[PDB]
Amino acid sequence: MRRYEVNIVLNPNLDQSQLALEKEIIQRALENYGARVEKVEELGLRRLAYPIAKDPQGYFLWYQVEMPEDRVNDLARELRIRDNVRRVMVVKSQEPFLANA
Amino acid sequence: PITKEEKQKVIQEFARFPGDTGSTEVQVALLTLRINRLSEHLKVHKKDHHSHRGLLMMVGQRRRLLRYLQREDPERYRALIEKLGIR
Amino acid sequence: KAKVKATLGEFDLRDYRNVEVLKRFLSETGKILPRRRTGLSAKEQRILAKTIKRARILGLLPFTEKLVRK
Amino acid sequence: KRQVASGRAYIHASYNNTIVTITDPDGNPITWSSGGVIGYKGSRKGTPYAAQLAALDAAKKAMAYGMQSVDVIVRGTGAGREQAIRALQASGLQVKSIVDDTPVPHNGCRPKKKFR
RNA sequence: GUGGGAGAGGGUGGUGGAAUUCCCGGAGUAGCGGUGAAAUGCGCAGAUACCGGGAGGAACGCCGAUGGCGAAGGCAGCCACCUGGUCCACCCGUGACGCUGAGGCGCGAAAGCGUGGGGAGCAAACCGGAUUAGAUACCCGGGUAGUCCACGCCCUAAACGAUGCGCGCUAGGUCUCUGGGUCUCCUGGGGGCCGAAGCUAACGCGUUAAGCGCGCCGCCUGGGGAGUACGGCCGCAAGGC
Ligand SMILES: [Mg+2]
Ligand SMILES: [Mg+2]
Ligand SMILES: [Mg+2]
Ligand SMILES: [Mg+2]
Ligand SMILES: [Mg+2]
Ligand SMILES: [Mg+2]
Ligand SMILES: [Mg+2]
Ligand SMILES: [Mg+2]
Ligand SMILES: [Mg+2]
Ligand SMILES: [Mg+2]
Ligand SMILES: [Mg+2]
Ligand SMILES: [Mg+2]
Ligand SMILES: [Mg+2]
Ligand SMILES: [Mg+2]
Ligand SMILES: [Mg+2]
Ligand SMILES: [Mg+2]
Ligand SMILES: [Mg+2]
Ligand SMILES: [Mg+2]
Ligand SMILES: [Mg+2]
Ligand SMILES: [Mg+2]
Ligand SMILES: [Mg+2]
Ligand SMILES: [Mg+2]
Ligand SMILES: [Mg+2]
Ligand SMILES: [Mg+2]
Ligand SMILES: [Mg+2]
Ligand SMILES: [Mg+2]
Ligand SMILES: [Mg+2]
Ligand SMILES: [Mg+2]
Ligand SMILES: [Mg+2]
Ligand SMILES: [Mg+2]
Ligand SMILES: [Mg+2]
Ligand SMILES: [Mg+2]
Ligand SMILES: [Mg+2]
Ligand SMILES: [Mg+2]
Ligand SMILES: [Mg+2]
Ligand SMILES: [Mg+2]
Ligand SMILES: [Mg+2]
Ligand SMILES: [Mg+2]
Ligand SMILES: [Mg+2]
Ligand SMILES: [Mg+2]
Repeated sequence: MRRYEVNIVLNPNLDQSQLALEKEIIQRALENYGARVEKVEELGLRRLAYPIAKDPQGYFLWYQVEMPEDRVNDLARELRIRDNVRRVMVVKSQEPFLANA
Repeated sequence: PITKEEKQKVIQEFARFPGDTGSTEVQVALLTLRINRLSEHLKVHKKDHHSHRGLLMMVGQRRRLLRYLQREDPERYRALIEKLGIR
Repeated sequence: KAKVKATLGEFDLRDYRNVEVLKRFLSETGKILPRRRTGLSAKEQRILAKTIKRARILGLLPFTEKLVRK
Repeated sequence: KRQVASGRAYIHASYNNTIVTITDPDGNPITWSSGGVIGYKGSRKGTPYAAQLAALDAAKKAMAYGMQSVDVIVRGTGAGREQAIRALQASGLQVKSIVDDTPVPHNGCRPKKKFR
């Protein structure tokens, strides 16, 4: 199992009924693919640099997990299925390379 | 790939003695394992030709060590080959 | 002129999510600055370029912008 | 018949012609002119004089709809690309800002033999 | 072996924005385009220019480099999986296991061929307009095979460093990529430039040798005829050795 980082940007128009559903859906997809979650950071409403799906903002999520490597591309396929989910980028974790140290 | 967990498991299995990391039996064992990792990677991915080159170099190196074992001590050569199922 | 690394702190070159610092490395347009203007090293600029492109796909850094002059 | 009084002005400047469009803040055009709308016919359209007269013709057409404030957008390099802007500031239209939005691809389409 | 390292190395799937083209709608008149000038072309069935939305294919701007990887061909968005090569530090292990390499086998830009897809831009042939003494051309408007994908052929090249590979030896200075280090620097492994000795017909090469040596393979022996004829092998063909 290697350690990855998940970036999810979804439609920033959801109420709490839909936001809890979309996110507990994301939890259910991680369970079925065996992702032991290590920590979470939620930024939420953030000004985008260009329109995405005709929408000027995006609701941002970030998960850091440890999961089997073979199942990553299928986990990406499972997250983009939701209409409200717009951006899904999964990156293998790396060391914080410092500059001007 | 090939993690150090699987690596030590092979070296300790084919070491002529504790601490041996470079015996001819150990190199051929290690070579043979990476041979099988690649030959199964090349069953699929038949169009990966640059990886196909690395395989031909490992086979040559594996046969180069076996041809050596044959000349010095042919018994350990048979004990090795029978243990790895080659030729 | 000053260079970007000259006037800055100790920052993570691999963090694609820190837009405030990565905005400094873009020009008036969304273009990536040359090494002459960033004051970075060879290995540093190569890492910056990849982390900038990541922030672009996340909608955080612009692919291109509009110049207001001329 | 619109009474817009503020809007955008796009300058499409090519080496063969310079053409001006005046729109409202939403992008929909109001009037327009070019090097061919004025008397010029051939290569005389891609000249800075034709670029100047074309800019001034659309400006006076926008005076009919009541334009005062103008935002300027420029696309393309060509003779008279600058002469059109200079004609627009002194056209009576108070020029709000000037932006260059010339579309540059990311190396997506194969150009004609001329451009290689 | 152990522990680290950099990378358009490769294969697979996925994915992002810009741009071109086309469709839909809004808005909007009289031309756009193109050239040294023009004309064919397109435009009142409403184009060009502008805004919004949609579809499709192909290629990845800035970073970008006189850079990096690869055995060569060659490899640039980004993400993940599979994966090859290589380099450094430790001086741990085997104990000459090495170098080259006629055959063989595998790879091999582009173009071309087969079957089935795909088809936006470009574009042989070809259809036009010009130029011209003529235009079977450069310039302009269109445009098919093709360029792209899958599977199988084809085996050529200025396939170039016009320099086969491996090793040892023979002043340095400077620029650089990447490691380690007691980190004005030292020490490795690549990529450039000047230049000792020396070599070379000269231009030039010069610790990346074209120098001094050694091992092995390939190949050369006047031009035209001619990479043609015949024969053979291979190929569906074009044609190749
Ligand atoms: Mg979705
Ligand atoms: Mg003209
Ligand atoms: Mg790659
Ligand atoms: Mg690839
Ligand atoms: Mg329409
Ligand atoms: Mg007509
Ligand atoms: Mg008509
Ligand atoms: Mg008609
Ligand atoms: Mg189509
Ligand atoms: Mg460049
Ligand atoms: Mg190299
Ligand atoms: Mg080349
Ligand atoms: Mg690797
Ligand atoms: Mg020792
Ligand atoms: Mg010893
Ligand atoms: Mg001993
Ligand atoms: Mg060899
Ligand atoms: Mg051979
Ligand atoms: Mg070929
Ligand atoms: Mg081809
Ligand atoms: Mg074909
Ligand atoms: Mg064309
Ligand atoms: Mg043509
Ligand atoms: Mg003549
Ligand atoms: Mg004629
Ligand atoms: Mg010669
Ligand atoms: Mg020689
Ligand atoms: Mg250091
Ligand atoms: Mg060197
Ligand atoms: Mg001399
Ligand atoms: Mg000589
Ligand atoms: Mg020299
Ligand atoms: Mg030498
Ligand atoms: Mg010969
Ligand atoms: Mg003769
Ligand atoms: Mg021939
Ligand atoms: Mg004969
Ligand atoms: Mg024959
Ligand atoms: Mg035959
Ligand atoms: Mg021929």
